[PDB]
Amino acid sequence: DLADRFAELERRYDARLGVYVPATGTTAAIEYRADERFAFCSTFKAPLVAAVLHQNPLTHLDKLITYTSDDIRSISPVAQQHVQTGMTIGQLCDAAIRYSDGTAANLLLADLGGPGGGTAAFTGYLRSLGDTVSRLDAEEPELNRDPPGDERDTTTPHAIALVLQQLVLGNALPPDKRALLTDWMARNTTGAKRIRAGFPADWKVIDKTGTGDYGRANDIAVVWSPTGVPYVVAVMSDRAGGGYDAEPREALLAEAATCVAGVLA
Ligand SMILES: *C(=O)[C@@H]([C@@H]1N=C(C(=O)O)[C@@H](S[C@@H]2CN[C@H](CNS(N)(=O)=O)C2)[C@@H]1C)[C@@H](C)O
Repeated sequence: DLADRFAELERRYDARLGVYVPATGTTAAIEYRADERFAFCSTFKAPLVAAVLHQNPLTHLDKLITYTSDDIRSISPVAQQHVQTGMTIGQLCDAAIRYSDGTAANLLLADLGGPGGGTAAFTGYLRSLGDTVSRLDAEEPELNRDPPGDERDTTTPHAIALVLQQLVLGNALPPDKRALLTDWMARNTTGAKRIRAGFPADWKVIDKTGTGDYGRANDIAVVWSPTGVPYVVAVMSDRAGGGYDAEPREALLAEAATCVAGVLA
């Protein structure tokens, strides 16, 4: 039983686990705590890049953005190397997705603009995709820090899976912008030990990860079978029982994905 297995994993890792795979032709939806709120963490960067792509001509990607010392306030493996020179919007999108750069996300939020440093417009984008659940309230690093239970900066496995489905598989973006978003997620460097680890090598995996305080570890993916059948997989977890400093546990997501992969194979 799938639900029994997910509950076992929760006891093993002293964690709360959320899983959603939308229904397809012949497979029913997989759901475990799928309508419970979990912090976005860095998973919001996937729809953020889509929002920025949608809002502008494609050659906005070539616009240079400048920033400084006081702009580096969170984990930013790329933006710290380029503070002296600046980064184009395209470079910022690449870094936000592939390295989960926090400063890049902040700069992209500012580019989208409006109240709350871009967070209201970000939420507005999700609303336009029929998501009435998710909300973004703060930027990096505050968005990862809300107490367990707090609804600020949250999505649900269910809501984020439906958003990602429209972005990658549906027609939320035109084909050329859709391909840019897909390729970046395909070239993600942070996801090897999460959903990727649960699926056989001949299945294609594209993803965006999230990690935060209270043992928070997320992964949202689109996967393709060897025969080109796509599936959207959302896995979210936290470990509130360990407090603010609870270690995130990638292995939980890898195990949960393995259980998902077994059903879809
Ligand atoms: C988003 O959730 C934050 C940012 N994103 C992360 C992610 O995994 O999505 C990390 S980035 C980086 C990848 N793992 C590194 C830790 N090294 S370790 N412990 O050996 O795996 C961190 C980071 C939290 C947010 C800052 O934007």
